[PDB]
Amino acid sequence: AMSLENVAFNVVNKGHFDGQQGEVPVSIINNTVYTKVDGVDVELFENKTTLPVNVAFELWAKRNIKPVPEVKILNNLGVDIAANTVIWDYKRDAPAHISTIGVCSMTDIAKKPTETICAPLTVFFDGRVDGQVDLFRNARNGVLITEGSVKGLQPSVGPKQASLNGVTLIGEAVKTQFNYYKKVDGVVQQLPETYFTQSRNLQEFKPRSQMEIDFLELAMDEFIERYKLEGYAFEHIVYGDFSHSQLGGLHLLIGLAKRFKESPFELEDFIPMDSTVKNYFITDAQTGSSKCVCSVIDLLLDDFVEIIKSQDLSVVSKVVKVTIDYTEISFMLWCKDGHVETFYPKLQ
Amino acid sequence: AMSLENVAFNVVNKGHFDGQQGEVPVSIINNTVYTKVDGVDVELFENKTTLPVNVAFELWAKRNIKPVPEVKILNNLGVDIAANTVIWDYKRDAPAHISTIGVCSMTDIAKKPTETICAPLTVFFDGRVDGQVDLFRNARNGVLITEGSVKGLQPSVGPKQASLNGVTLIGEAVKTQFNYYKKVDGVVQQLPETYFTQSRNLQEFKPRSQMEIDFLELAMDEFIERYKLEGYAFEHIVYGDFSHSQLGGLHLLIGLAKRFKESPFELEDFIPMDSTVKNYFITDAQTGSSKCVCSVIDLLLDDFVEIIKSQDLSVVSKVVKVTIDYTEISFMLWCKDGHVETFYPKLQ
Amino acid sequence: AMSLENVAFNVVNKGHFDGQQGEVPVSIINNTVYTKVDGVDVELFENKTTLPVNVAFELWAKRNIKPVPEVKILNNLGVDIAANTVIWDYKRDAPAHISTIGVCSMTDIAKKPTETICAPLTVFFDGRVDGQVDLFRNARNGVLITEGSVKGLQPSVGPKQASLNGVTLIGEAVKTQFNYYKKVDGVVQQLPETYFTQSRNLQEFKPRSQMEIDFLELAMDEFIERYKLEGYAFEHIVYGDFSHSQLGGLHLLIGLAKRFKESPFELEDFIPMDSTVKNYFITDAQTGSSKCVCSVIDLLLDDFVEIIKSQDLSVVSKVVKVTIDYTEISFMLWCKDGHVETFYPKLQ
Amino acid sequence: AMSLENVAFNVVNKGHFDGQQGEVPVSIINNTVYTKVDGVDVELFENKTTLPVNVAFELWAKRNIKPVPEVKILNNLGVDIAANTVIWDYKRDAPAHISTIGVCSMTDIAKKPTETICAPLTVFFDGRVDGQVDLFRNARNGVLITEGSVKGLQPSVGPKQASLNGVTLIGEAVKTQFNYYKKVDGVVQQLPETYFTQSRNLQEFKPRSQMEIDFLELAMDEFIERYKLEGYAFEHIVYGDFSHSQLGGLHLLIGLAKRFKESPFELEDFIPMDSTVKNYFITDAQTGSSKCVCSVIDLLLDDFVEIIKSQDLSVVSKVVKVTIDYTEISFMLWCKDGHVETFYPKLQ
Amino acid sequence: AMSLENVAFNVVNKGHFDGQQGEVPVSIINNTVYTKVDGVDVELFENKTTLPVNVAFELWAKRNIKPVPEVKILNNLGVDIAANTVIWDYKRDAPAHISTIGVCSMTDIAKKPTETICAPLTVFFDGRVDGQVDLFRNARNGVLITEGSVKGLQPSVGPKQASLNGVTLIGEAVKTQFNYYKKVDGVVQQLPETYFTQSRNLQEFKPRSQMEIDFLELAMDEFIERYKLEGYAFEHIVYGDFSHSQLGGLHLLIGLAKRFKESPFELEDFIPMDSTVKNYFITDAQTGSSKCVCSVIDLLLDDFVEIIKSQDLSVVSKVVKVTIDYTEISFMLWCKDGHVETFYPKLQ
Ligand SMILES: CN(C)Cc1csc(N)n1
Ligand SMILES: CN(C)Cc1csc(N)n1
Ligand SMILES: CN(C)Cc1csc(N)n1
Ligand SMILES: CN(C)Cc1csc(N)n1
Ligand SMILES: CN(C)Cc1csc(N)n1
Repeated sequence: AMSLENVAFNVVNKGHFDGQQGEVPVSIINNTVYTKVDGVDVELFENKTTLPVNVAFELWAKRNIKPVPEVKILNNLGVDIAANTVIWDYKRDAPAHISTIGVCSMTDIAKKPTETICAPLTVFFDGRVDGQVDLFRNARNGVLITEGSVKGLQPSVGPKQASLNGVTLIGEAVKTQFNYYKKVDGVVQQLPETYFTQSRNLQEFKPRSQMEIDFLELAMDEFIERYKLEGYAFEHIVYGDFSHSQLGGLHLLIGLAKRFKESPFELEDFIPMDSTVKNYFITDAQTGSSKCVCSVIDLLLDDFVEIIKSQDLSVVSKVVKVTIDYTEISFMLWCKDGHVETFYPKLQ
Repeated sequence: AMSLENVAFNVVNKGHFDGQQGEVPVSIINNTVYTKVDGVDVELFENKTTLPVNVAFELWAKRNIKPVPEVKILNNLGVDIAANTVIWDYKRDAPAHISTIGVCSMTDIAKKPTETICAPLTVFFDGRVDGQVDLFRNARNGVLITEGSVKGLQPSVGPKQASLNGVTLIGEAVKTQFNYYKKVDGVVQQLPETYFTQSRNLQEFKPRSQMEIDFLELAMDEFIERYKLEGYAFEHIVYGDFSHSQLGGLHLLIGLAKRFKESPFELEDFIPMDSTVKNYFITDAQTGSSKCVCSVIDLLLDDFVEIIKSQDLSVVSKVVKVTIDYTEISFMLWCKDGHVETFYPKLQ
Repeated sequence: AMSLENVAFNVVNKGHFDGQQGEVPVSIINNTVYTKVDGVDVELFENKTTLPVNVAFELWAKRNIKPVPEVKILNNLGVDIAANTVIWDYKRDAPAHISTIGVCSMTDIAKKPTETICAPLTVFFDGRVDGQVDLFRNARNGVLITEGSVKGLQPSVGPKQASLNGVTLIGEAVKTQFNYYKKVDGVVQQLPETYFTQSRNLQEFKPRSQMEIDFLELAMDEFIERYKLEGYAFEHIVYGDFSHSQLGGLHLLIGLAKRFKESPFELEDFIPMDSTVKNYFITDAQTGSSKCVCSVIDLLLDDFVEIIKSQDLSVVSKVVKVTIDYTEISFMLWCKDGHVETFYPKLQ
Repeated sequence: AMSLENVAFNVVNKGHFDGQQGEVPVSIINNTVYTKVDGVDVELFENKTTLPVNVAFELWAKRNIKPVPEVKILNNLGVDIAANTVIWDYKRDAPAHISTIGVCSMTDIAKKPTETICAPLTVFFDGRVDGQVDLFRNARNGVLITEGSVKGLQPSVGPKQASLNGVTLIGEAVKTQFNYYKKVDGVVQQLPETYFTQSRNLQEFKPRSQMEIDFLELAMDEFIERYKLEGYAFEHIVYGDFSHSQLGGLHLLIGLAKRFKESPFELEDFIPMDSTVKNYFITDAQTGSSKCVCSVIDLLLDDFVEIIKSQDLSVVSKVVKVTIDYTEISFMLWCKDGHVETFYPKLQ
Repeated sequence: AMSLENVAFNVVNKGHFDGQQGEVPVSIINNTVYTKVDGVDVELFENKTTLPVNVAFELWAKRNIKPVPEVKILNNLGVDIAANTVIWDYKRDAPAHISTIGVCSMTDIAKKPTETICAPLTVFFDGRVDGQVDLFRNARNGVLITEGSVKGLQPSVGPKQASLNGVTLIGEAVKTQFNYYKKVDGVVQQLPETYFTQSRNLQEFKPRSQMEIDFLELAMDEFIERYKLEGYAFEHIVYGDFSHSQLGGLHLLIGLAKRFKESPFELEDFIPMDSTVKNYFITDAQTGSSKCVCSVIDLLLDDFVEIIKSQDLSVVSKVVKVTIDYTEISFMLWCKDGHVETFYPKLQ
C-alpha cells in the first residue's frame, strides 16, 4: 500500500507521513519532488542525501516528530539503526542511520527488530512506543530511552534537551529528559558517569547558571577574580586571544557567544555533522585573527571549570580523557610552572 | 490507486501496465527508474523525454500495445492527443502527444474526451475500443480508425502497415490496415486520395513489386530500358550521382538500398522523428560524395514512376504537389528540352 | 594509498586495476570519469550503477578478469558478496553484489571474510586464490569454486561455461568448468542434481548436439517424426504458434534461433538481468503475433526432450519442478487425453 | 601523490589542504563531494563552479588562507593567474582565475611561473612567500604585493583592507595593507593615483570618518548645511529620492546604509561578482520606488565629496573619469545652472 | 548575431551550421538540446563533451564538413587549435581541440590566428580556404594542408585517406591526400619520411595489396612459406597465439580481421581516442585466451614485413623506432639465435 503518491499526499495534507489514504500527482526532476497544485508544480522536497530522491523523500516524510535524542548522543552510544522509526539528522539533512526496520521497503533490512539481521546491531528503542521496552528486554544489542522507570533496570539520566523537528530544546510542554539504557551482547551495561554538552547556538545563546550569567556580564579580569580562575588560562581557552595571526584558544561556546555580542566572526563548519566536539575554520572579522581547526565544545561553564580544576598541573603536556555525552573525549592539557597554558579538545 | 510502485510492479510482472494490483521497491536516480531484485538494482526505464522521469515511466508503461497508426500518419492527419491511450513514439523514445486523456494524473487534461478542453483538439479514437466510434461522432475534432464499416461514414483505406510495439509491419495474425475518418469543427472531412510511404529500412529492404525486384537486380541502363524511363533522370534521382563532391539526387529509399548492397554510407538523421519525407546528411564511404540535406522518401517504385510519368515536362521549374500519407508533399520538378533534370521533395 | 587518480592510472596503463603505482589527471562530470590525454578529455567510464560515479569506477576497475561463474549461477546459489574480488555484472553494467570485502573503502563491510559481519552472508570463495579454500572451511556461509579436488569435500560439477570479461565461453586456453561447494549455517550442503542452461545468443546460436543440428536443419514435421515427439506439443512450445494475435508457446531459445533465421522479431528485455529463465515482450515482425511475457529458457534440446518425456501426462494441469542452474524452476504442464497441450516456465 | 581522497583527508583533518598524508573514503554525487563518517555520508563541498566537481574541490581546498587582495583589485590590475596559490573568489564561489601554476594537475598550465606559457600572462606574486619578489623581478608581466619595501622599486600603497577567507577586513592581528607593484613587458609601471572603495556591507556598515559619522547621525538638511553641500544634489545622489516610481539617485553605499536603518529594501545582485562599481535592481519596501540598474559604489564620503567638488559644473552632461581601485571608472555628471542634478557611476 | 536558436535553426534546416538567418524554439535539459516540432520535442544533440551543452552544440554544428586530416595525424603533428574551423573528433564525440579561433564566443581565444595568443600554439591551416596559406607563412607555429604546390615550400605527401563527417575514406569524388607542412618557432620543419596506418575496421576489413589478399586467403604456413617469413614470428605477432591463458602476439589489425572471420572476440577500447597505435583488453571468445593491454596497429602487411625484415636480429632485446603517421613509434624487438621471438609496439 506504500507509494510515492501516497507519501506525497500525506506530506501535502498532514505535514508529514501520517498513514493516511490518498494520492497526489508527483513529478521528480533531478533531486526534487514536486506536486501539482492547480496546474503548477510546487516543491515538496529537495534531496540533499546520498540515497535516491524518492527513497530520501519517504524517509524524511516518515521522520520521528516526537522529541528524540540528538544524533551525537545516539552515535556516542553506538546506535546503528532505529526500531520502526526514522531519526532524521537535521544537521546533515539526511537519515541518521543507513537502514531502517519496518519503515521503507527500499531501506528496510527487517520489518521487526526481532529478526536475526538486527541481533548484532545496536537498535534504538523508544519506551514511549508500546512494546519497545519489552523488545529492548529481549534484544541482544540496543539503546533504550524512557520517560520513567523500568523494572529491574537502573537508569542513566540523559541530557535535559532533545531534538524536536530539528530544534534542540529543554521541554516544558513535552518531556525531553530521558532515562538511557544500553545492552551489549544480551548484557545490560552500567553507563558511565558523564558530562553533557548543552547544544546551544551562538546567536540564541542563553546562560544556564549564575557563573555563566557572570561570564557574559562581567569583564574578563573581574570574572576570573570572582571565580578564582587565576593560572587556568581562561583568557586564552575561554575568552580567546585575537592579538596574533593565529587565533589563540577559544574552545568553549560561551566564549564565542561573548565575543559574538561585540564583533562578528566566520565559523566554517567543514565537517557539517552533529558531534560532541565541533571543529571550525574561524576568522575573526575585527582583527583578522584566524585558526583552521578550532575545536569548540558547549559545556556548561561550571562543568568546564570543574574539569580543569580537577587536573594535575605538573606536566608539560598530557592527554586528559573526560566522558562527555557518553563518549570519551580527549583533551590536550599544556602546563608550565604549575599553571595552565592551554586545555583543548584534542584534534585527533 | 495509481502509483510509481504499482506501475513498476506491472512492468516487472506483466511486461507493461496491465491494471494489476501490487507494488515493487523503486529507486529513481537522475532519469532512470530501477527496482530491487534480490538486493541489487535493475534498470526498468531510462527517460529520454522532456517530461519528468516518473511521469515518462508511467506513460511508457501505459503505451498502446495493439497495432496503431505510425506517428507520421497521425501527425499528417493533425492528431493532437489520444483518447484514453498513449501512442508511444519509438523513433523519438517519447510519447507522440504532449497531453493525455484518462491515462496519467500528471499529463491528463481530461478524464474523458467529452470534456470541453478536448473539443478544439483533434482526438485520436480507436474503433477497436468499445464506445470510441460514438465518442468520435460527438467529438468536434478527431481522427477515427476502425477495422470495418461504420454506418453512414465514408471510409478512407489507410496504409497496409501499422506499428506494433515499435515494429512497423503488415499484419498476418493481426489487422494493421484501418479505415480512417477525420472531423474538423464538428464536420466529417473527406480524406484525400493518397499514396502511402512503405516504411522500410535500408538494412532490411525487401522489394514489394516486380518493378522493385528488377530495380535491385538489373543494371541501371537495363532497368531504365525495360521500364521505358529514358528522359526521366532516374540515373540522378533514384540511382544517385556519386561523381561530384556534392551527392546528386538519391531521393528514393530503394535507390539507397541498392547502393547499400554495393558500398556503405553514413546517414545523419539530424531531425530524428517519424516523417513522410526524411532528411539526411549523407556521406558516401566509397567516393566521399556528400549532401547536407538529402530528402528521402520510401515510395513503392511503381508509385514514384506513376507520379513522375504523370507530370508535364515543358517548364524549367515548378512545384508538383503529391498527396502522400494524407499530407501534401511539394516536389521541385526541373526540366530541360522535355526531359527531367531532377525531381525531389522540395527542401523547406 | 588507494585513490581515484591511481585507479585511473591503472585503467589507462593496465586496461584495469593492477595494483600499480601512479596517478593521472581525472575529471568527473555527472556520471562520467574522464582523463586528460594531451589537452583533451577522454572518457574512461560511464556510471550505469546506482552507486556514486567514483565508487562504481573503482569497482569496475577492480573487477575479476579471470573466468568466473555467471551471475545467474551465483544468484541461484544465494551468493551475497565475494571475498576480496568484484564480480562484475556485464548484463546490468554494475557490480553483481552490493558490498565488498577488501576491495574498496566506500563499499567494504570488512577487509577479510573472517570478520563477524561476513558470518551470516553467503561469501563467494575462489579456490584458484591462495587461502580461499581454507577461508571457505571456516566460513559459516559460502559458495566455493575450485578447478580440482578438495580433500573430504563432495564436489558438484558446475556448467562447462563461465564468464570471462563479459564473454560467456567454454574455455580451451583456460578452465571454465568448476567444482561447486556451498555452506549454510556452518554445514556443507549437498548441491542438487541439475540441468544447466547453455547461455547462448539468438544471433550467434550454435547447435551443441545432433538433435539440435536436426532441429535447425529439418522441417518441423520431419524433426518431430525423427525424434518421436508426436503428442508433446513441440509445434507450440518449441517452434511457436504465430497464427493468432497472442504468440503461442516459443519457450526454448533454439526455437527462437530457428525462427530468427527465417524472419526477425523484437525481444523486449523488461527486467534486464542475468537469470536462468528470461522474460521477453516479444513481437514477431512477419505476422504481428505478440506476447507480453514470453518466458524463454536456453536448455540443450536433448535435456528439454528428456524433461518433457519424463512427465506423467494424465492430469489437466500441474506444476513440474525441474532443477536448472541449481535452482528449482517451476513449469506449468497442461495435458489433454494423454498428450501435452503446453509446458512452460511458470509465470510468477 | 595528489589525490581526491588525500585532498578530502586534508579538508576533514586540517580544515583545508595542508600537504598532509592520508586518505578518507569519498563519494561524488552530481556536484557534491561527501565523505563517510561512521557509516554515513557527510557533505564536504558543493560545486558552484563551471569546472568538474573534483577539480573545483581541490582548488577550493588549496585556496589561499592568508589575507589576499580583493578580486576586484586583482582584476583592475589585470591579474590573469596566481603563482603557486589559488585566489578563491567568495563572491562567485569559484576560483578567481581560470588556470593555475603549481597547484592542481587538471588546471595547471605550468609548475613554476618562469615557464614560457606564463611570460605573457600577468602573474600575481606574493612577497610574503619566499622567492616570489625575485620571481616578480624576473617576470615579464606580473603584479606583486609586499608587506614592506622592495629595493629599487617605488611602491603604490594599496587599500587598508584585504580578504581573509572571504571576510574583507582591515587587519589588526594580521597585515592587510600591501605595497603594489606591476610590470608590463619587463617594465616596472608607475601605478596611478587612485581612490579606493571601502568594501563595506549594508548590514554591518561602520563610518570611517567624522563626515561619515555626521552623515549617519544628522538629518539630511543639517548634514548638507554643515558640509556646505548645497547645489551638489546629495539629496538625490547620496540620500536617494523615493517619491517617484523610479528610485532617484542612491549611488553611494553610505546612503543605502542610512536608509537601511529606517526601512528595508531589496537589492537584486544580477551580476554577482566582485567589482569596484556594483549594479542592483533595487526595490524600496516602504514606498515601492524601484530602479532596474542602480549603480552603487562604496567610496569614503569624504573622497566622494572631494571628487564631486573638484568638477566643473558648467556643462549639461559629461563623462567624468576617476581612478578607483586602480581602474578608470566613468561617471556621468549632469548639471543645470551651475548646480549638480545627478552624478553616478556610468552604466556602460 | 550568433545564438543558440540560430545554431539550432541551421541544424534543423541545413543539417549543420551554414550561416543562415533564423531561429527555432529550443529547450535544454541536462546535456540534451531539443527543438519543438509540432508541439513535441525532438532531440537535436546530446552532449558527450566536458564543455557546457550549448557550447558543445554550437561547436558540433560548426564542425568541418570537408575531408579533414584524421585526429591521430593532427595530434602526431602537434596541432593545438584550428584556424576558423572546428575539427570534430567522431571517436571521442567531442571537439578535437580545447579552444577555437573565430568560431564560438565561449571557446575562442582569438578571432584571427594572427593574434599574439596564437603565436605559441601550433595552428592548423587549410590551404583550401582563401588566405590560409598566407596565414601559415606568418604563423610562428602551425600545420598546413594543401591540395597542391605552395611555391618554395617543401611538401610532405600525407596519407591517402581523410575523415569526411566521421567516415575515413580515400576520396574519389573529393581529394583526401594532402601535402603537409609544419612550422615550429617561425621555422619550417622538414617532416620525416613515414609509414601511414590504413585506418581500417575489423568488421569492414578489405585487403589493399596482393600480400594482404594472400594473408586472408592462404593458411598460416603457406602464407609464411610464400612470402619467405620463416623465423620472423608471424605465427605469434600477426596470427596470434590462442593456446595459453594470456593471448600471444596479435598486434597487426589484418591478423585480428583474419581471426574475426573464423571466431569472434571482445576488444575493450579502454582509452577511446584516435591514435596510431591502439590498446585493447582483448578476450578471445573461442578459447578464452585474453590480454589486458594488446597493442594493435593497422599497417599495410607489406609495410610491416618491410619493417621487420629491415631489422638486425642479433640482440636479445632492443627498442626499434619506426616513423608512422609522422610520429616515432617504439617497438620492442625480441630475438633468439637470429630469429624473431616477438616484435610489438612498446607498451608505455
Ligand atoms: C533541502 N532540505 C531542507 C530538504 C527539504 C525538506 S523540505 C524541502 N523542499 N527540502
Ligand atoms: C532508453 N529508452 C529505450 C527507454 C527505455 C525503455 S526500457 C529502458 N531501460 N529504457
Ligand atoms: C557504460 N558502461 C559500459 C560502463 C563503461 C565501461 S568503460 C566506459 N566508458 N563505460
Ligand atoms: C556551496 N559553496 C559554499 C561551496 C562549498 C564550500 S563547503 C561546501 N559544502 N560547499
Ligand atoms: C550523442 N552524440 C552522437 C552527439 C549527437 C550528435 S546529434 C545527437 N542527438 N547527438
